[PDB]
Amino acid sequence: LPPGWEKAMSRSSGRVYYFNHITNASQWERPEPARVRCSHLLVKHSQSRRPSSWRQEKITRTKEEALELINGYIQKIKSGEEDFESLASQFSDCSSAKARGDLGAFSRGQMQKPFEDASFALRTGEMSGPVFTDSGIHIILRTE
Ligand SMILES: CN(CCO)c1ccccn1
Ligand SMILES: CN(CCO)c1ccccn1
Repeated sequence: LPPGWEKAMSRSSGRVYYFNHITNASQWERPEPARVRCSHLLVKHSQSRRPSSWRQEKITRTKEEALELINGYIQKIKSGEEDFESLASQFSDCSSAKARGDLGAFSRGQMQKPFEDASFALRTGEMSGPVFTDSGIHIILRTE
């Protein structure tokens, strides 16, 4: 299986699925360059390195509450009810919200390590599950 993937069993359905422990992605179907380009949606919490953003001068939500927000955004993106870029522009606690979450292209050794590892393990067009860094919890979309 591709880098980071394992088989798992659904508890509710009992059907086999696949999980990536580097990107925290999960899917039903059976699934390196110098640079990648990614967008992200960041939800900060009270233990972020800087608990403030353009949305909120004092970020007060707990880590648990931020993960619930991330999970809900992932649900709406996967259902097609909302687009990643729309949710990033509206709700990302990163200044890159103004650019639909786009961070541009980057190499290894620039970003926070868990973010970097998830970005390089995604395939082009693929999106992560919740990725935890010192900034908060991220949804990552690899665009190039
Ligand atoms: C302590 N809890 C709740 C118990 O499962 C957290 C904390 C951070 C993220 C998710 N759950
Ligand atoms: C990639 N960044 C900086 C990262 O915080 C952008 C992009 C567009 C607008 C503002 N910041």
